Amino acid sequence: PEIVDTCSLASPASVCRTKHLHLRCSVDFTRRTLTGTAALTVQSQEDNLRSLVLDTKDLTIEKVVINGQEVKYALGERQSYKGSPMEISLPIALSKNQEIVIEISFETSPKSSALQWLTPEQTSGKEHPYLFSQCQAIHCRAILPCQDTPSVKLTYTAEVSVPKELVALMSAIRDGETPDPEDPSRKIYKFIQKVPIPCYLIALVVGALESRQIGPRTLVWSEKEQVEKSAYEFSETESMLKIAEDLGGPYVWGQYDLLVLPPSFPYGGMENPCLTFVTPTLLAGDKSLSNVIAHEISHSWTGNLVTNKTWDHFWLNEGHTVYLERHICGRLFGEKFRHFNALGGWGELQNSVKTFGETHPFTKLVVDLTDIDPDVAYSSVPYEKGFALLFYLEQLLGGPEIFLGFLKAYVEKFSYKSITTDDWKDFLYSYFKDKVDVLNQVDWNAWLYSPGLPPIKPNYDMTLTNACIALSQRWITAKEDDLNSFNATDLKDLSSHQLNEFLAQTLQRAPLPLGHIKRMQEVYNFNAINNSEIRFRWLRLCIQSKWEDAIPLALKMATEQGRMKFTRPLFKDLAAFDKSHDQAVRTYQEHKASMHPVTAMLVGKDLKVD
Ligand SMILES: NCC(=O)Nc1ccc(OCc2ccccc2)cc1
Ligand SMILES: [Yb+3]
Ligand SMILES: [Zn+2]
Repeated sequence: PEIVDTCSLASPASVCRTKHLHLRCSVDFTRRTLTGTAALTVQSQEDNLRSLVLDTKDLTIEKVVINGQEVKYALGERQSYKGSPMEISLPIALSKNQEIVIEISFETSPKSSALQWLTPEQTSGKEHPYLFSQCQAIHCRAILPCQDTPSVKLTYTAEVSVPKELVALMSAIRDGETPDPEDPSRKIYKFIQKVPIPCYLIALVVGALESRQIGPRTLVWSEKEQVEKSAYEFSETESMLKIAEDLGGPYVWGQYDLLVLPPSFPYGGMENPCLTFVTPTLLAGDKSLSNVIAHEISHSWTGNLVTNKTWDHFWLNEGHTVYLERHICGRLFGEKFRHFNALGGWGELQNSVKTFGETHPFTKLVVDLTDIDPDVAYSSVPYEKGFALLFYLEQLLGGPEIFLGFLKAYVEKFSYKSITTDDWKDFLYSYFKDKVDVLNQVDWNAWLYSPGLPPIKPNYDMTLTNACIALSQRWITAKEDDLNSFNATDLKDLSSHQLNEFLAQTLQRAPLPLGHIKRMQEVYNFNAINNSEIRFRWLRLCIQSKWEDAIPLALKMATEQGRMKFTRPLFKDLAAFDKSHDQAVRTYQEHKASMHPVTAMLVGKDLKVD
């Protein structure tokens, strides 16, 4: 009854398991390489184990040492996005449960899909270079040889040599700094991660970083020019951590720091333990995009403690995290607000299913990533279809207080483990044993394994959404002689969240007539809003409605930041608009080399370029 991770070429957990990584490396900005040694403490799960295989991707291996002597190893042929398997011949056959240390000397490639190297010009300060990693889902193998599967969890320690003027941070507790004895122009930063983690949660950033304390267990880190704005934007972090602890149980990770990255960071956030990474596009100036922080906080339980065993079961990570996320927002801002955000999430699920197609394999909750690059499959589906299932179960099983009881018991049960959907379902049934008749009424096969929208839509309070729908419908049904009736006062009683939902509702019916869009700018002045989510949707609405004036604005947003949620749809819209098509392609070509490697790959596919 053993499980296989079809995204990894390494030996499975049933054969051997990495227990610890000690990384010693040096960051060479001149060569854009990370060079050093990864010492893996590995425990045999088999009798008479004589070899094992590790994942690698575009790595250069110098040597492998065990027991102080070099051993034989072989790199297999590259298997596309999975990389190349590295088979290691053990000097002495191992008995079950025996542990040894394997020290591998390696160097990364400048084109490592895990890394983005930034020139000084690409940073805020314009004087120093900058490096950051992004290992999820399967890019850790592009930094170091490892069993690159979430089915294995390990602790780690690291020593990182960097230019003395720069700072290194990792997904771990800081353990001091000293000058580098082998090069006085450099400093060594040390780190300890004492809680076992999957290797996709290993993270490294190197740059001219400064910190400010914003809570009892939270520093914000960024380049100097962003520190003050970040400190204010994320000031509710400790209050959210407090609520999360109430819902999930104790926070076991020690510190909860935030790092605000350069604009090319590909996602809204990444839940790296001890150090959440976030996009600077959260800096709206009014804390309105703070749900992303609530999301990353929640991962400290769902995802980082209870982890998906393979990426086929990613919805376990994201569905429960979004569920907890929206409860944090519900406690902060009220239950009607939780329902508003939930209903918005259904709307995002609609968009994703319509984008992929209602029969597409990636619209299933549990997917099959055999021979599929995870970055290509990545979408809102596991997030929102996952949340929808949990929200549906909440309402079926007696309400939020009852289901939050399940959530906390679930985290407790599977803490420090990696699990499948069947593990989750088995415990759901165990926990709600007295309500199995209700559980047996859900169409499990449809919810878990069928494409398309779920077989049943949950009940949503409409209170906060109603004004958004009403105004969107006024615009959509408006004829030319109705345009005069619209006025800035229309927006008087709408929050930024409601303005965003108004645009989301309207974008779902785009295009609108060009004259309507021009009137919208005339009376609402949406061009003036810097809120990234609002501006994103407004610009999409403009381009899809064929307003040439918006072309430079859309091109600017698409390139001045690199969050894929924004950059990909903007480029795709610009490509589909005949007037901007050639310029969209030219702009991608010009920027490609300086984009994040994953983002460059996906925009290229989207644009059918190269
Ligand atoms: N916030 C970073 C992040 O979520 N990145 C990431 C990158 C790739 C991933 O793909 C996983 C996957 C798993 C199932 C279905 C589609 C895609 C999942 C997550
Ligand atoms: Yb009329
Ligand atoms: Zn997440």
